[PDB]
Amino acid sequence: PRSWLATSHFVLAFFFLVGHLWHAGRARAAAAGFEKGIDRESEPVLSMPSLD
Amino acid sequence: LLFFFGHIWHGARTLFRDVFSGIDPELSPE
Amino acid sequence: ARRTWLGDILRPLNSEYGKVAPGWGTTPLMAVFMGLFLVFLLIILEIYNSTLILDGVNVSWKAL
Amino acid sequence: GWFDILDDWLKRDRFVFVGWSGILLFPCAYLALGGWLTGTTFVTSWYTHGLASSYLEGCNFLTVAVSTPANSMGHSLLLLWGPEAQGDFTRWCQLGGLWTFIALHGAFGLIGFMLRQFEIARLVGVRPYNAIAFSAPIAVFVSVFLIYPLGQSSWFFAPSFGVAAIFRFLLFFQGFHNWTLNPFHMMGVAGVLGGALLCAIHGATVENTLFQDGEGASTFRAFNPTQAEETYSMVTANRFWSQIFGIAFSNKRWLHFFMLFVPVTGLWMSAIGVVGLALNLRSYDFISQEIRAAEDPEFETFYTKNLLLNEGIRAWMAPQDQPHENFVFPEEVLPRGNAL
Amino acid sequence: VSYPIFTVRWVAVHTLAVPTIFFLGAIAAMQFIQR
Amino acid sequence: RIPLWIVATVAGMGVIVIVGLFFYGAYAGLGSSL
Amino acid sequence: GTTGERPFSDIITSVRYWVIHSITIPALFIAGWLFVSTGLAYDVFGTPRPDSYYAQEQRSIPLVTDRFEAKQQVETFLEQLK
Amino acid sequence: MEVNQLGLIATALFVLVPSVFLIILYVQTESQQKSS
Amino acid sequence: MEVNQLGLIATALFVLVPSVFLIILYVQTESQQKSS
Amino acid sequence: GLPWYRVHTVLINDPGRLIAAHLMHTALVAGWAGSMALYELATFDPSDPVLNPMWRQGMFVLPFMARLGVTGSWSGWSITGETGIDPGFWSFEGVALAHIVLSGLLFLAACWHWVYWDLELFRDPRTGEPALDLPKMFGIHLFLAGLLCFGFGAFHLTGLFGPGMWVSDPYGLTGSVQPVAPEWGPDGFNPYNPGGVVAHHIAAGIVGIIAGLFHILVRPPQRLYKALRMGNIETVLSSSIAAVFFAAFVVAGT
Amino acid sequence: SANLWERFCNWVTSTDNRLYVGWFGVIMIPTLLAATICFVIAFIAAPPVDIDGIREPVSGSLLYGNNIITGAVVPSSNAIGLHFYPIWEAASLDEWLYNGGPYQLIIFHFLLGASCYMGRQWELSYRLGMRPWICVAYSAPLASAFAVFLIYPIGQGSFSDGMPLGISGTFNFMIVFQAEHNILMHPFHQLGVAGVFGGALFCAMHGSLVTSSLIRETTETESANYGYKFGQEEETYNIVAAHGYFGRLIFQYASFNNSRSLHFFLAAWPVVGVWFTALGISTMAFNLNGFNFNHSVIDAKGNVINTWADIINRANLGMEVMHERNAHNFPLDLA
Amino acid sequence: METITYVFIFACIIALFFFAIFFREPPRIT
Amino acid sequence: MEPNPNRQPVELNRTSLYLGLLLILVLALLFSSYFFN
Amino acid sequence: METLKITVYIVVTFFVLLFVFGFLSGDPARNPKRK
Ligand code: CLA
Ligand code: CLA
Ligand code: CLA
Ligand SMILES: C=Cc1c(C)c2cc3nc(c4c5[nH]c(cc6nc(cc1[nH]2)C(C)=C6CC)c(C)c5C(=O)[C@@H]4C(=O)OC)[C@@H](CCC(=O)OC/C=C(\C)CCC[C@H](C)CCC[C@H](C)CCCC(C)C)[C@@H]3C
Ligand SMILES: CCCCCCCCCCCCCCCC(=O)O[C@H](COC(=O)CCCCCCCCCCCC)CO[C@@H]1O[C@@H](CO)[C@H](O)[C@H](O)[C@@H]1O
Ligand SMILES: CC1=C(/C=C/C(C)=C/C=C/C(C)=C/C=C/C=C(C)/C=C/C=C(C)/C=C/C2=C(C)CCCC2(C)C)C(C)(C)CCC1
Ligand SMILES: CC1=C(/C=C/C(C)=C/C=C/C(C)=C/C=C/C=C(C)/C=C/C=C(C)/C=C/C2=C(C)CCCC2(C)C)C(C)(C)CCC1
Ligand SMILES: CC1=C(/C=C/C(C)=C/C=C/C(C)=C/C=C/C=C(C)/C=C/C=C(C)/C=C/C2=C(C)CCCC2(C)C)C(C)(C)CCC1
Ligand SMILES: CCCCCCCCCCCCO[C@@H]1O[C@H](CO)[C@@H](O[C@H]2O[C@H](CO)[C@@H](O)[C@H](O)[C@H]2O)[C@H](O)[C@H]1O
Ligand SMILES: [Fe+2]
Repeated sequence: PRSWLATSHFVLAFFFLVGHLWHAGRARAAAAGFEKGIDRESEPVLSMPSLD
Repeated sequence: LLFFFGHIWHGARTLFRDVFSGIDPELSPE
Repeated sequence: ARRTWLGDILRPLNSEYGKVAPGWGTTPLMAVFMGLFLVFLLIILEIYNSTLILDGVNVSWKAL
Repeated sequence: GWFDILDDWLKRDRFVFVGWSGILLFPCAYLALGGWLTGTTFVTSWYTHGLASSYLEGCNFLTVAVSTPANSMGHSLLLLWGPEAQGDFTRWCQLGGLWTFIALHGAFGLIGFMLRQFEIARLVGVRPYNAIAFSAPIAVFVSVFLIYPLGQSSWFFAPSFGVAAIFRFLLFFQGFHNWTLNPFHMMGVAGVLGGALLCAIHGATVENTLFQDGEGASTFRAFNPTQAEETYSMVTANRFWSQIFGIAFSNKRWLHFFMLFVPVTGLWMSAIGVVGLALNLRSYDFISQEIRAAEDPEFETFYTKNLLLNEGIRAWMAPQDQPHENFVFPEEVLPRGNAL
Repeated sequence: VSYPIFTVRWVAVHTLAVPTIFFLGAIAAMQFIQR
Repeated sequence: RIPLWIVATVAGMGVIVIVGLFFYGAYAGLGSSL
Repeated sequence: GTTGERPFSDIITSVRYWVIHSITIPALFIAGWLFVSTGLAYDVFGTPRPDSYYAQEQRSIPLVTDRFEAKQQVETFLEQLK
Repeated sequence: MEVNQLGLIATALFVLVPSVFLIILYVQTESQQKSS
Repeated sequence: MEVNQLGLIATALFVLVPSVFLIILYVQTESQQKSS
Repeated sequence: GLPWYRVHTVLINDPGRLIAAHLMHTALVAGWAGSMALYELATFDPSDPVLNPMWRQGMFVLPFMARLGVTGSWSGWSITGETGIDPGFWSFEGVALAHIVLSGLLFLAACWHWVYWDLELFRDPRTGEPALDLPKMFGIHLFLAGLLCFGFGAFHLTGLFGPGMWVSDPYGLTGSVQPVAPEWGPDGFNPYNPGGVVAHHIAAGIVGIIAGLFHILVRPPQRLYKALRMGNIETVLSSSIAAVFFAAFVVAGT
Repeated sequence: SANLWERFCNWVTSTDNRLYVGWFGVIMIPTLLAATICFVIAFIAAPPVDIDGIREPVSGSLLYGNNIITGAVVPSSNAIGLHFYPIWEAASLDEWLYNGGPYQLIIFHFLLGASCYMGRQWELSYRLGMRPWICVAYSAPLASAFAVFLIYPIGQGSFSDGMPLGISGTFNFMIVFQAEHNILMHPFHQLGVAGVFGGALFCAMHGSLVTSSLIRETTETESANYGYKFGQEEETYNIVAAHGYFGRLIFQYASFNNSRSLHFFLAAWPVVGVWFTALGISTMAFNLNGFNFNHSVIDAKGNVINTWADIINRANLGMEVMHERNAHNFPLDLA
Repeated sequence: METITYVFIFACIIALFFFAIFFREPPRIT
Repeated sequence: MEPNPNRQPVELNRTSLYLGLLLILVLALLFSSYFFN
Repeated sequence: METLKITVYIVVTFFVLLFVFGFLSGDPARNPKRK
């Protein structure tokens, strides 16, 4: 049982960490508000001093 | 085995020169 | 250009550039020799592979 | 004159294109996938090797296969009507005819399918970097399932068209050829493995650099299948990576060619390597290491370690894996560690 | 529209469909072969 | 006539059966370990 | 782009389709079921029935040992099987 | 260690030679704009 | 013959290296007129 | 800029600088050819053809000169181990020599053809553009090829005019260079019967002579010249590379 | 000023710093430099390390008899197990080296930085206003590096097990793993292979097709690459001509035509697949091994009929037996 | 003598990393 | 002899230089061990 | 050896601090326009 248990839960446990990133990353950009794409008209990058 | 690739490359480059530089801009019925 | 003795004695060879028979010319005769050649190699290939044994042939180091 | 009437027919934009190439691609392809599916469920590998290789015998999806012919067969083509089968289809099945049948038909099937890529490309008017790219797999299959065996004793040593029947081919290699230590296989990996990374880092870069061209969240629709502006921002991407890995693309045309070169090249090196193992011209040992370990019994490197694994893999496997050899290894000969 | 009933594609879709079911039936039959 | 969502599910549950009969075959079958 | 010939979505939905196939499909299924069930399959593909690998003893495998006389060899192998 | 005596050269040339081929091209490229 | 084992390299580099230095310059010179 | 992997494109339409190029490749392969020979002669031990035959000493080119008749050295020893015999000039040293000289001439010739690249014979008379009639070009070469192929089988292998070929017994105990007689029977298709190696170069030589004239005379069906983009030298390259790799796979197998 | 900290936080967060040091990077940077530097030295010079528990020291460094292919940084000792063995816990460096101290230092550090490296791969995107998830695609490799370096040992009870930092010892980890878990026979690895094999397959496709439909904008004597200009306005190839061919190769609907839907399938296939192998190693870490079909297909009398699954196992035993020749005292390998 | 040869090629990759990053041709917007 | 028509200039950018050195040096770190053997 | 343990902790704490605060320093704020 010790195997079955520990095994299943590492899978669940893991995927959830993936899940965490997925949402924490989405909600953290849905807030700044751009989770749907870069604003053609105002690309932040286009207004930043190049590095070369 | 290394010359097979040569054949399949040059061969294809013969029967395809007309496009070697890219597809013909503006097309349809594909 | 630049013609030369050797160059001239040769000119008549590198002269019929685009020259070409009309339509499907000798093509069918070609298709016959090809298919003919093909089967012959298969006869060889299959003798060497011993998938076609013949009287007196025998493919071993044995002979001389 | 009718050639054309035919050509016209063949090159008609049907559901499933056909082509002249198809007059080869389908007769074979099907005929091969067919033989596999057959042998996989009905024919056995008992007279050839000494195992159940099909469903009817009790094997499951993983343990089934169309196992190579007996070693005593040689490199014989095994033509149903040849000296061996003598026309008898059933026996043909028993001596292992179904293997050369699949091998050879599948072979011409890959020739056919490439011609296709070359036929459809010429028609639709695009560059043929997809029939060129496909040379990579021809190399693999043409050297692993054809050249290799032709270099050894018979067909009996070629992969066998089976899931496990392959894992076996893997270990055998590790055990007798010590493949993993071959620079060519290494490149092979470096390419398949990094071709995967490209095929996943690029996919993610595109998806997380998309401009907004829709209102909802499911931005799949925002892409007009019709022309115009790039859908993601190459400029933003190039910036991301360059500050988070120092290097970064900036020429979609080069990026996509690299993506063709990487995985293709690696499977080619992978091939050359095996062409070598056909002649047992392997990369088995490093002499400098052997000489040292022979003299000094306290020298041990992960290298030597692995070499003992091989000795074991051969000693215990060989017997049931090479029946025509009638091997008999008394328990006292079997190399073994302690206890185990 | 007046679509045809027997097309080249039908020839294809059947060459894989017919054998399969034949097999799925054969294979489903083995599940009871024992001893 | 016959809905997609009804042609599907029928066939779907269908294959779940044949593929299940297969999974049963693992035990008892010839490929069993008894 | 160019979308030709009889569509699937429709055909699958067609009452005529099932009329036709609710005969053919199971027909094939029972046709093959008998292929195994009858034991025909065995004989077609020289595949051994659970009771035909080794005759009561011969813990030795019937291994074909030479091309050319390969078949005759297999025959006698089944012979011994009594 | 009993290494292959031609290893030091087989590796040295295998690096320099083609590596130099590239250096030549690159630089000769730059100078098509007087650079270097 | 019991020759110095590093001779084959000491001679190889002593030739290639500076010899390549010159090839680089020369070619990069030619190209300042598109040549090569 | 032209990419590095294309630099050699500058010859796709310079029959002079192409022949110049091709002349340099040949010249190099000869150099190497005799070059190798000498290296091996400078290290091959002839003292024992019983237990220390050429193949134990990693000899690669020496065996090829043996097969066709070169079996001795100006040093007086024989590859079969015969007491003071005497190759003509054609000893292993001679063969190596000949080659070193050939690659010399080829080198020089390769220069002439590079400087003098604009030769009338290279341009289409109808146009002011350079051009090569590949179809007749081929026929001429295949003619010579076969002419030569015939000669090699007829006079060389037969001993009719030249040495023979290395022929041995079933167990490589008595091998030597003897003159072989053609054999048209079916056994001549047995890879182990030398007579087959003779009959082949005699038949395929004639069949090669005939075929040459044909292409020298008959033009390519309109349809085909279009098909296999003739007139484009780069279609010859793909065709040869296909045969060269076919020849290869066959020499590797034998 | 304006309190340096306020300012510091602005540099750390500079959106225009050659290399984006971030908040995550504030760790990634020193952690990776400790690991990378210790690895490089360990690999060049470093005494043999008593990997297994016994006292049969293995040398992995170059100055001790190795070449790039055989050399490696050897795993901390088995006598140490899962115990935390930092430098300050040694009586002397020599002890630390003989017992494999370098390994722990190197992996704990690489795993820490490689994680923040994942976090950093989000921070920058945010700072650049781009969509996130790139860092989620990178969670596959990381997850695999985590499995092999941390999870597998936590299961087996010791860092002595768990892939060693070296080319050949990596092959060792594998050849043994097989014999102990029959991995090739585990669903999760097969999905790993479909992923890695598949991924490559598609990398060639995507790269192939696109290159095959670039719009003619260059001569014959100049790279096709110049036809594109960094940041250029519109697309650089015909995504419709592309589908025009690929669709016809197999069949229309068995093809793509939506760059977004196509590119996602590119990042999902290998990621989802590679995740699994990580879940396989992480799973077989607790001894739920691959499938076992040894002695199935038994015949009418009871004779075992052997299937390929057995030739496999036969070769696996050979591995099981010879591995770690001097480390076993009892019948069963329960460690 | 090998150690040295390996550590060199390595030191080279590492210096080549520096240059490829901090000494590339900046990707200017065109 | 006079000027030759068919005749372009050759080229190789920084990136290629860099990608070459990477390919060379790496092929060298790979094969060097099998050369010393 | 003890001194090395101290140092390291001091060193590790310095960075762990910076990290925790740096995010607490209102990170959400840093971005194009926090809608
Ligand atoms: C029969 C001989 C043959 C000939 C005459 C050609 C001729 C040509 N090839 Mg092809 N090729 C061949 C075989 C041949 N190839 C084979 C077998 C392959 C598969 C590997 C290829 C693959 C190939 C590709 C991928 C390309 C060409 C291109 C070209 C053209 C320009 C070449 C160039 O720029 O080189 C200059 C090359 C270099 C500066 C680098 C050479 C580097 C190698 C690795 C070094 C090896 C060196 C060593 C001395 C060689 C010994 C040879 C060995 C066989 C004995 C030219 C028309 C190019 C083209 O089509 O341009 C538009 C092109 O892109 N070829
Ligand atoms: C002037 C004539 C000449 C002569 C007499 C020789 C003679 C010799 N050469 Mg040299 N060689 C020459 C020119 C010549 N060579 C040139 C110009 C070069 C290039 C620079 C070389 C390069 C060369 C090399 C690299 C080597 C030799 C070797 C040898 C020796 C025998 C090896 C052998 O078996 O080859 C047999 C050759 C063949 C198999 C050629 C036939 C090729 C295929 C089968 C035919 C293709 C035909 C085509 C399809 C047309 C259709 C035909 C039609 C009839 C149907 C032999 C002493 C070898 C040696 O031992 O070195 C000292 C060796 O390794 N030669
Ligand atoms: C047809 C090809 C050929 C063949 C079959 C032989 C065969 C032989 N040679 Mg000769 N040789 C050749 C060409 C050939 N040679 C050439 C062209 C030269 C001039 C350089 C020589 C010079 C030569 C010498 C100086 C000597 C021999 C010797 C020998 C014998 C020993 C074997 C050996 O040396 O293995 C060694 C082979 C290798 C380990 C080479 C493997 C090649 C690697 C894998 C290539 C590098 C990989 C590449 C960079 C990958 C990049 C991939 C890319 C896609 C990114 C053997 C009979 C020896 C002898 O005399 O025997 C007693 C000897 O001393 N040969
Ligand atoms: C891992 C295994 C692997 C598989 C299974 C695979 C499969 C495929 N690749 C294709 C294409 C490609 N693959 C490509 C690159 C690559 N492909 C790779 C790896 C694979 N590629 C790799 C590593 C690369 C390099 C990146 C390219 C560039 C293309 C294509 O353009 C093409 C495509 O269209 O993409 C989707 C498809 C060609 C269809 C065909 O040829 O029909 C004709 C042949 C048939 C039907 C007969 C089968 C022939 C073989 C010899 C017989 C096998 C025998 C049995 C049928 C099966 C064996 C059973 C197993 C249990 C062992 C096919 C789905
Ligand atoms: C000791 C072990 C050795 C390990 C070796 C590891 C090799 C892995 C490196 C990746 C290969 C590059 C593949 C993409 C090619 C490319 O596109 O990058 C090129 C730079 O290439 C190069 O020369 C890259 C040199 C390698 C840089 C190493 C990165 C170090 C990581 C630092 C971590 C920071 C915290 C230049 O970019 C291109 O430049 C132009 C090409 O004409 C176009 O703009 C292209 O689109 C593209 O932008
Ligand atoms: C050999 C041969 C031949 C022929 C034959 C053929 C052509 C056949 C075919 C066959 C076929 C063509 C078959 C098939 C079969 C199939 C099957 C048996 C299938 C199955 C399947 C399954 C079971 C599936 C499942 C699944 C999956 C995979 C995943 C997802 C999910 C599911 C669950 C759905 C001839 C006479 C010429 C000659 C001799 C030889
Ligand atoms: C492939 C596919 C598909 C399919 C699907 C399917 C096939 C499904 C199915 C499904 C099903 C088939 C379902 C079922 C369900 C069920 C449920 C949900 C139930 C519940 C129940 C309960 C709750 C109960 C109770 C009880 C009982 C019964 C008894 C007594 C006791 C008790 C009381 C406990 C689709 C179309 C999507 C599309 C895509 C594809
Ligand atoms: C690394 C390697 C390789 C490669 C190599 C090669 C490719 C080589 C070549 C080589 C060569 C290619 C060589 C050559 C040589 C030559 C020579 C040595 C020449 C000489 C000459 C002379 C001496 C002349 C003289 C003269 C003159 C000018 C005038 C007239 C008179 C006389 C005749 C006196 C292989 C792939 C295998 C593999 C891997 C490794
Ligand atoms: C960014 C670059 C990072 C690089 C990090 C490493 C920097 C230090 C580089 C040191 C280079 C030389 O390193 C030194 O090479 C010589 C060989 O030439 C080795 O010496 C080796 O060969 C000699 C014989 O020639 C043997 O007697 C000796 O026993 C053996 O170990 C030294 O053991 C090694 O320490
Ligand atoms: Fe893309």
